[PDB]
Amino acid sequence: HWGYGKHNGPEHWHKDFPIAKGERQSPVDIDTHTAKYDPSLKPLSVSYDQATSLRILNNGHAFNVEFDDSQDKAVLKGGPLDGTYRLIQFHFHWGSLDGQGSEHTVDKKKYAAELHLVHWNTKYGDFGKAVQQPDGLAVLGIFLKVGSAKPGLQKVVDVLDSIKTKGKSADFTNFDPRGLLPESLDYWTYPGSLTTPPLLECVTWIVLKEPISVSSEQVLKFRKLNFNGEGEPEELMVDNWRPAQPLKNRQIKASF
Ligand SMILES: CCN[C@H]1C[C@H](C)S(=O)(=O)c2sc(S(N)(=O)=O)cc21
Ligand SMILES: [Zn+2]
Repeated sequence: HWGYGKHNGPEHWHKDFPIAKGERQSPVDIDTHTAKYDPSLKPLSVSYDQATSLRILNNGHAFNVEFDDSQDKAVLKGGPLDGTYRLIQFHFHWGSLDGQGSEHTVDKKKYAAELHLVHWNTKYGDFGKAVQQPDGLAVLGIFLKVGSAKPGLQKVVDVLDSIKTKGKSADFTNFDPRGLLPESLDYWTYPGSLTTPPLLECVTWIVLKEPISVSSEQVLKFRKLNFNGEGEPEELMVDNWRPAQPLKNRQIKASF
């Protein structure tokens, strides 16, 4: 089934998911000299003070930190969005080496990793309904570069040893996602898709301009995770990123 290796990787996904060759696929390269500054674009409103994290899980493709989304606790509003989008989970994509790992690129520059905070439009009532709609999800993407340690990331790094292999999960309460935000919330936005199967074209992408920095030893611990389940041959979970897709009939807008 799908993965990131030679035999089941991104170049093969269209055989099982024909929308892989669709008109609003993600990620894309953001060319900064062609993005249009749009003065109509409102500031983002990130209200994460009431976030309740529950669990961290290795799902064989990345690891997800899951949030309670039964009520409007942690939400995203404003920017290009109409309505309220609830945070349900975040995960990362990263590389085997510091010069690759992000899915979006900026003037073809690749970063060491990319954080995706996934939110769904509450007017559709549940998550499963929201992914079937063109404005169902909003994903906030943040680039990670290697430099100084990010204090707010260390609790995540410390629990990775307990979810080394696919299917493992651990309780992960009281984690505050505000510790993962850059100082500035300036952004680019465009209409796109999920970057993994099922590749549904339901996402409004909001990619922040400012990277956060993490240390070398923090990103090193991501690279020790396993794609495989326990008792199977070890394959290190690295390079779980999709390459940039054609922009086609789309415009990237900048808030700045
Ligand atoms: C491993 C499958 N992950 C898929 C399906 C999940 C149900 S989701 O939350 O819709 C989601 S969000 C993204 S991404 N990389 O575009 O942010 C990929 C996925
Ligand atoms: Zn992602």
